[PDB]
Amino acid sequence: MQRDLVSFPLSPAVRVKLVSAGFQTAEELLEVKPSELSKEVGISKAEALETLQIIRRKCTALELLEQEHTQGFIITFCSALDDILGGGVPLMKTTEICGAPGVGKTQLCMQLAVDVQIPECFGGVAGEAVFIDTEGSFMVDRVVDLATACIQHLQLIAEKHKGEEHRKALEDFTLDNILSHIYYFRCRDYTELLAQVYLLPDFLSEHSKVRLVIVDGIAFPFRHDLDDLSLRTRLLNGLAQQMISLANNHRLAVILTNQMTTKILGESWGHAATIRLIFHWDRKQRLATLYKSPSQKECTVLFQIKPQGFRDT
Amino acid sequence: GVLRVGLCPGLTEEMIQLLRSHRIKTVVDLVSADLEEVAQKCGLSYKALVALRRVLLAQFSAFPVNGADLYEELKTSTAILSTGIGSLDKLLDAGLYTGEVTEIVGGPGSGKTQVCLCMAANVAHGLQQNVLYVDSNGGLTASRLLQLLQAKTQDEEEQAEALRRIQVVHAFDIFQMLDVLQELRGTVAQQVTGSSGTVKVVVVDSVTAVVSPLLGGQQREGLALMMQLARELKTLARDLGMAVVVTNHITRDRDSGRLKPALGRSWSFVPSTRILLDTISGGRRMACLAKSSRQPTGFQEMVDIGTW
Amino acid sequence: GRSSLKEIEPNLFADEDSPVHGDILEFHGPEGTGKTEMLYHLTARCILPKSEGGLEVEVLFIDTDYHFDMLRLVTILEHRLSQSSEEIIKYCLGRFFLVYCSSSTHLLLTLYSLESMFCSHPSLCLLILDSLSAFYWIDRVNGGESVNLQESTLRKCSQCLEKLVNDYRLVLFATTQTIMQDYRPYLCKAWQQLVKHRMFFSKQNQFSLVSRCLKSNSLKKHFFIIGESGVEFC
Amino acid sequence: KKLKRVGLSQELCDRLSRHQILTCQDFLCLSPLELMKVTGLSYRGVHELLCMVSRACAPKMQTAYGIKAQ
Ligand SMILES: Nc1ncnc2c1ncn2[C@@H]1O[C@H](COP(=O)(O)OP(=O)(O)OP(=O)(O)O)[C@@H](O)[C@H]1O
Ligand SMILES: Nc1ncnc2c1ncn2[C@@H]1O[C@H](COP(=O)(O)OP(=O)(O)OP(=O)(O)O)[C@@H](O)[C@H]1O
Ligand SMILES: Nc1ncnc2c1ncn2[C@@H]1O[C@H](COP(=O)(O)OP(=O)(O)O)[C@@H](O)[C@H]1O
Ligand SMILES: [Mg+2]
Ligand SMILES: [Mg+2]
Ligand SMILES: [Mg+2]
Repeated sequence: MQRDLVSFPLSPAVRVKLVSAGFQTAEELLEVKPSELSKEVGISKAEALETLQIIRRKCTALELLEQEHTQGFIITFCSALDDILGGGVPLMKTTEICGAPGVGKTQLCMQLAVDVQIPECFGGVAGEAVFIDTEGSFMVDRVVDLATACIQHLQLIAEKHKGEEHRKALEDFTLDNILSHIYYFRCRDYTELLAQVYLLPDFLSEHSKVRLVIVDGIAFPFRHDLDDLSLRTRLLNGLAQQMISLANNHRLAVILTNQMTTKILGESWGHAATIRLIFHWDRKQRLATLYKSPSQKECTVLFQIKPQGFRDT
Repeated sequence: GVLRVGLCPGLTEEMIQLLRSHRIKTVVDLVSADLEEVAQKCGLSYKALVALRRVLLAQFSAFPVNGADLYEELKTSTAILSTGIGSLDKLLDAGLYTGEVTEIVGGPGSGKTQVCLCMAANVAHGLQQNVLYVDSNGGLTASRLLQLLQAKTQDEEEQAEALRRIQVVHAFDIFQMLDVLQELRGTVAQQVTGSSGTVKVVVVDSVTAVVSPLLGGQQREGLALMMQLARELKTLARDLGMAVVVTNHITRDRDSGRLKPALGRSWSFVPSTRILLDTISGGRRMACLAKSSRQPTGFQEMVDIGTW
Repeated sequence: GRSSLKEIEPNLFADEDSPVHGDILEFHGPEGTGKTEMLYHLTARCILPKSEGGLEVEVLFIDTDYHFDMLRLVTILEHRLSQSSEEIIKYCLGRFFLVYCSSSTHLLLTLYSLESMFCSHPSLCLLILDSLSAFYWIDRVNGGESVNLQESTLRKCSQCLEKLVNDYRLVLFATTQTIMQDYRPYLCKAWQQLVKHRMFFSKQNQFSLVSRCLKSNSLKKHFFIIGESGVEFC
Repeated sequence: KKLKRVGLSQELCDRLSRHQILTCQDFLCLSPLELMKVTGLSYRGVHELLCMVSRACAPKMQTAYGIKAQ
């Protein structure tokens, strides 16, 4: 089928020499041994070996449907909000949560860090969480309240199931165990955030049990002066394909928190999230508007935040 | 390309080495050179050079085909694929056409993915032919396809059969999707009687997602990659007769309030037809041709995603 | 003897009564302005029988965008004919030829082989080349920083075209695209020294065509509209 | 921070300096296609360089249990 050398990721300088020598399609380079290919063109043996490596080197909708059911959705203890989302925050997809400051995005982020560790036998997912904090809002003591509160709620169901296996998963589920699976990451500038996002695909391969990645703040609170040039290359390319591919290969869920949007950052940004939610006030009562989704029509619901955590109205 | 043994009968190292020494490396130079200066001088048989030149030229060149003969083949093989959405089908004049590159434009949440899923489901159930859905942004959802299928029939065996006819692939960077397209081309070339496959439609969701990162700075390496992708899609469409469909973003030119595609002047010449989707209500989307070779532009109408 | 340019299109070449000897013309404009529509208009004039207003001379068409729409051509021919039928349009198409070229090297190989075509079809007195600027971006990268290397293959095709156009007195209607920024030349000098007339297209359905003639440095303007019957000069 | 402290080859550092690149911050602002042009490296090779550069500035991981225990 005569693959063309412009489609391969060969280095730009090496490609120029290869074409000048007369090579056009990759099918010509397959037979030639690396020893001779280093002489016909002005490149080293290492390059000759690297080049020939690149030159040589799925599921149907029915199968994807089966996997979609099995992979559990992450709940938020809000049966109303969880209803519009289709059951819960899904895996293998990116989510965004916009809203003016002071509306409770970080509360929903924290509540999801705990709700991802719930044992599977209660309908959870049994996974760990990564918390890339950019605004420095993480407060561990708050997680304790959201944690111990959930266990009390989890304890009130196991007594009605009698001798089922719940009494062992409950022993496995404990406050210290819960807090020993929340990984923190403090980023103070765009360069640090970019560096961390670059290494994240490695940190995840070492810990196959991680199932939630949170980015608390996609836009820095004080994007100013030369930093505006640094914001590009992160919203561009970076936080649109790095998060989608990372959230897919490892089969996890990614959540991005945004602060600029406040009503019903680049024109192309709007296309960067598979789902998007908007928080706003109305008569001093919180609302959770769903604005974009490829599987749920637009709708609105109500919620309130209590010491026990995110909850229905 | 470069000369090599076995590229055509009558070629060997003991002659290829002579040609290489005499500054004759590739086929282009061999056919554009003077044979007598190479044959009578430098000691090479004139007849052998002539035969080699003619064989290479015949083997590596296009052969013109009459118009009358091509007309029958086109009329017999060309087909029109219904898009399911009745009104938009009328707007397109019976819908998609095999052998052309169609494109769809629209801002966030304007129904570009819903229309693609509708076409996929309709082609999978009604005509009962396979489909390849190259997903670059995770837009594909298995549940939505099952819902749209249920909206047509209630049999559980028909739905199960239909859902197995849609292949799903992922590509989050330019190179992966190029590899996927070349793999599809090779599979179609090798498989000449495997009707169990024989993909008849291709949907490349958000072709702008894997091209926007490549463009930036004063470099020009991105433009070559984008044009290579465009050539890949063009050949997939025309040579193999598969109705390709593409999805692109939108933007506003800074000089005027008009809308236009997002990938620049080089890209605008690629699609053979363009459909612009806009909002005038959850549904009630508005469509209007912005480019075509068979109809006037600007014919505005209405569609509703609430049902399709 | 090739028919004079003033006969092919009286609405563009109203002062070209002399028989043509290897002239070259070029079209230039943005997308969706009517370059390919004109080539259907000229193609229709040259293949229709003389009884219906045509010249009855074969044509060769070279495509590199794969944008040639067979149906759009045939719908024009049936409209223009006084009494269109299947057995009539067959002969009208019988004088039309088509080729596809995938890359500059393939195009150059094709040109060296087209020398045999005209030696067998003397009536073939028109030649069209769609989107001569298709491979510019790809080739400009493979050639590196050396300009001489970027344009190597495009130059050779230019030297080949000029040789074919004069050995057999043809007319070449090349087509280009507006890719950088009225006009902004980007192709090589080995080609731009050949074009005689350069015509520009605009959009507002009313289409305006501007002609510049480097033979005499004369400028003009025309108008036309595109209907189901093809191009109509106002 | 300057690149020559990160651990890059001395030879390569000059190739960057000829393009007016001195700090890690300037390095990160470039896209992969640019870095290929200004380095001569393959696509995968540039990713290794990006990982190397980022590994000298990325933050240190911290478990939630530890922070609670001070
Ligand atoms: N089941 C449904 N019923 C009705 N409308 C729906 C349904 N599912 C989705 N929608 C509508 O589809 C809209 C999303 O459109 P779609 O998924 O096609 O976007 P898109 O063109 O892919 O967007 P993006 O540019 O972000 O990729 C939602 O806003 C909602 O209006
Ligand atoms: N049958 C028709 N009736 C009315 N208008 C038509 C008809 N066919 C085409 N048009 C219009 O005429 C123009 C056709 O232009 P044409 O096909 O020549 O494009 P082009 O200049 O080759 O474009 P590109 O190079 O960008 O592909 C478009 O405005 C199209 O809307
Ligand atoms: N334990 C709690 N009980 C009730 N309300 C709380 C509690 N903690 C915080 N809040 C409320 O949450 C709000 C802060 O939300 P915040 O996390 O800042 O949202 P965002 O991260 O989107 O700015 C405050 O207005 C406060 O009233
Ligand atoms: Mg906050
Ligand atoms: Mg989509
Ligand atoms: Mg055109």
